[PDB]
Amino acid sequence: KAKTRSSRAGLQFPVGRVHRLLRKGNYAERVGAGAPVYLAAVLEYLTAEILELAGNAARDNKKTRIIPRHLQLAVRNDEELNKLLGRVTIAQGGVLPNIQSVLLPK
Amino acid sequence: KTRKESYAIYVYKVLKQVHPDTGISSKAMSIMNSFVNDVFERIAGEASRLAHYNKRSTITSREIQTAVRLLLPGELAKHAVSEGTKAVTCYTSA
Amino acid sequence: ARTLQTARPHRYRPGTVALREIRRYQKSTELLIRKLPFQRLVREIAQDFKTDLRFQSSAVLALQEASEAYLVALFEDTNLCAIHAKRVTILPKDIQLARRIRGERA
Amino acid sequence: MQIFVKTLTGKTITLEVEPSDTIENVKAKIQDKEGIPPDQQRLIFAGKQLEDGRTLSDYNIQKESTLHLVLRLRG
Amino acid sequence: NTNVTPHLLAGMRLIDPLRVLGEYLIEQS
Amino acid sequence: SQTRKYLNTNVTPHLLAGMRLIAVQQPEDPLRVLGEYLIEQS
Amino acid sequence: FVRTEDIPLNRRHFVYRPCSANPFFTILGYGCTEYPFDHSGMSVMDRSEGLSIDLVSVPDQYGWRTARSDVCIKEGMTYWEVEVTPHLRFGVCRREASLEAPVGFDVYGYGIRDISLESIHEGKLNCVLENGSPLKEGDKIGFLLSLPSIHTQIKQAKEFTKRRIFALNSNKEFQRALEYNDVVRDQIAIRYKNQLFFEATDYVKTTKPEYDYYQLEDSYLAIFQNGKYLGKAFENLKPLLFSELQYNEKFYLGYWNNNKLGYYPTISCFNGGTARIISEEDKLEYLDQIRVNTLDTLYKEQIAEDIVWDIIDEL
Amino acid sequence: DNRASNRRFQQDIEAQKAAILLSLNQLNKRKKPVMFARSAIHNWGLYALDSIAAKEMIIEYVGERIRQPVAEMREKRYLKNGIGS
Amino acid sequence: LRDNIQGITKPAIRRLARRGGVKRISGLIYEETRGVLKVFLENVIRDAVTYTEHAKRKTVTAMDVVYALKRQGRTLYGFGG
Repeated sequence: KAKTRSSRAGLQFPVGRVHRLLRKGNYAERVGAGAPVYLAAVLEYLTAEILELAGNAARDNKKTRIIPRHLQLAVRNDEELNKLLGRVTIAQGGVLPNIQSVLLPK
Repeated sequence: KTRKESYAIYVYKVLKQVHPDTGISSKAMSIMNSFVNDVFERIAGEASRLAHYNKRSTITSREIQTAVRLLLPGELAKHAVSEGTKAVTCYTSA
Repeated sequence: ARTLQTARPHRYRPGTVALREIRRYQKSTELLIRKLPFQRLVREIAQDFKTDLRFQSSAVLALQEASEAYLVALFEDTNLCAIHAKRVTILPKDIQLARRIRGERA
Repeated sequence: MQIFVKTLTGKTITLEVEPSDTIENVKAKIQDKEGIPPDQQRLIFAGKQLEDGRTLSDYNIQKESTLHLVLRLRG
Repeated sequence: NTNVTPHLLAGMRLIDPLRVLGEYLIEQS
Repeated sequence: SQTRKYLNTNVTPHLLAGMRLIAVQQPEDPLRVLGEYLIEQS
Repeated sequence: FVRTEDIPLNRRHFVYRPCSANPFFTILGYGCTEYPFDHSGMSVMDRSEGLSIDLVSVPDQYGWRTARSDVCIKEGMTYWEVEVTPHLRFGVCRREASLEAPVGFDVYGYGIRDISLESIHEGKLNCVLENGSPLKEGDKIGFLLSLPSIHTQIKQAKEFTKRRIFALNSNKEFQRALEYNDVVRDQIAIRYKNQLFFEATDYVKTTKPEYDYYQLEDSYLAIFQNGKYLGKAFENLKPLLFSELQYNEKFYLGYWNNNKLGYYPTISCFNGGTARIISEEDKLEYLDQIRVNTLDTLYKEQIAEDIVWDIIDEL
Repeated sequence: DNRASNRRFQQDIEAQKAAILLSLNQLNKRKKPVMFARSAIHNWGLYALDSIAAKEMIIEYVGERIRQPVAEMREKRYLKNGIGS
Repeated sequence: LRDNIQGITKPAIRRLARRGGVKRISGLIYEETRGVLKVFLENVIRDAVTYTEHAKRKTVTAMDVVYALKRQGRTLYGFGG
């Protein structure tokens, strides 16, 4: 019987899909047979690392549905996920609360 | 109708193993999907550029590793490369 | 010893309602520009390029998102410039310096 | 009689056994209650690993005793 | 409520020894 | 309240006694027999 | 056994009661219902949320829970029978006792145990009876409860007052400034999820009143099993005229009986131990060995007293 | 590092789960490193082992769930045996 | 459709500046800001319209705006990116 290529490596993200995208995206003339697996592992690691902080935020905000504001918080509150997404803008993410100290009353 | 594709069900299968009770919205799902696409394109493009300078004709599991180690910041790089090599080992010996 | 628990006219001086609007907007995540004026502005600007376009209803919206996430960010930078010059107001010579340093004018 | 089997994960199960039951019978009871095959588990009591062939009463186990179940984990 | 409530309300509204209520109670019936 | 005080002081006790007597078993003219009972008190 | 889904249960010292539209009343619009049935039955307002249902029990995994009889035994001689890991308890308790706690855990209730027929009060067990006859699954336990005449309880209360006014007090002056025959009730109409109930304030636990211990005059609790008495459970029954309602004394100081005082027959259920209580003479089995009235009579009497007081209190 | 190790351990459990329940984990694992030592305010106390920021979860307060009367009885019995804490 | 830039009124600029974190606006900002915003909008819609008329169609989609944004360094997540 068949056995999905993304299940032989303990991954959730599809490996046949990533392989077809690498093949038909015109990145190189030939694609190693283990490159899609590595890339899919890295993709699911990053998405889990951001979804975890998003869930932590949505829970510490007494909701139970991850929502764009929670992703904006999870990203801009980190320090390395902030450099990976320094140029992006997350639609409906608002901004991070911050007020300068020269402005706060004395 | 024509069937378009995305990463919805896979992001959902990952959410249902990182937070087994939370549930994602719709706009947040589209945001995560475009995020995955953007990082995919970044990594594959850098991997191609790198498999070009060296005059190789293929984009192997090591061009991808060096790409991941260039693009991703300081500590995300180590964990990303560890997860990648673990997955590739668990896959090749099966 | 007992069981612990978690539960059991006017005129604001100038500068305080501002410090409250800052806190109530830095936590909200909606759009801060009316939608019909921005619709008309986008349609009017796109005349100079092609006469009669149709602007699918998600295009306009898209633009609005960016058009906020730009201006807001810009203001942040200008703020610092003001605070740098030992003042609190932001002046047009601050926006111009931010845009120059940042690369948009050169 | 009741004995306890404390699993690392935080779960303690209260098995019903007799002192004349063999340890093999105990592993079978842990299986038929929880479905864990006797071959994959590992039972520990008082710092000594319970030996595969011998009996429960060999270790002087009486009712409401507790003992630790660690798994011989693998891939 | 069907039986005795309105007679009682009318009697207490009328209210003078208790004999006056005893009779008003009879006269209502 | 004054009306309550007056009624409780004089009429209410034996009115209640007769009412609960007719309540245990009801007759068909309970008002007339109750009037008789209370007048027979005074 | 089924649970209640949309009824306000007695909690936080508040009691509820259903009402029906009564157009003879102008100031108020509603009057008390007879019951969801003719005869007396299990009072659904003062039950625990976990107490499921003349039949009551809890699931087999639930701690001690109780129900009280609707009828309030003020005085006189009342007899009835209660029909019987799963334990139960039979007894009598005042209002101050919690529906979450087994009868006899406090000083306001007196009860008996199913196993060994031990008597339970103040949380302590007693083996006053020497018979020690075990109780089976089909036994019928009779209760004869005799209480003094109202007048003697009233005079005992007046004695308590005469002590308290100066002997126990020597804002004192306000306390010294502070009706025994007269009943004054407090009732507010409320609507809970489109349903209609009356809210009334209830009593709180306080320090036990002392002087010799207060005892109802010639009060006695007698228990019978299949005609054979097993003794007197208690004599020195507490007076209640002694029973302070929940009161925000701070409020009235800053500004400056409800006909339901008595002992209720109470049934307790533990880990599924069911039972049922008998009220009516036709299904009374040992009514003649006393020689008397059944509980249902006092049920009708309470209905009459409530409706008549509702009549008078309108004006 | 902590979250990566935790997710790896949890997915190892989920890979083992094919042989079975009796294995789930307290989900509030995102807890900071602390320790217990002698204190000033009282005998024992909890000291943070690492510098932590503000508005961040530290630890769950976990124990046995009981109702109110059981709690009253238990605190009475503890006051009896000299616990008084 | 003439002189619509006055539709970016003064309160909208105040709200944007509040979210930006500034405390005491001047009085001349409300024209420099409209100029800046008009420049940005021209720079983006030019490439959007180029992308949309290269594909031989007359409807500015949302992918066109997403591409015209990503091309200037400013990506945008959420609109089918």
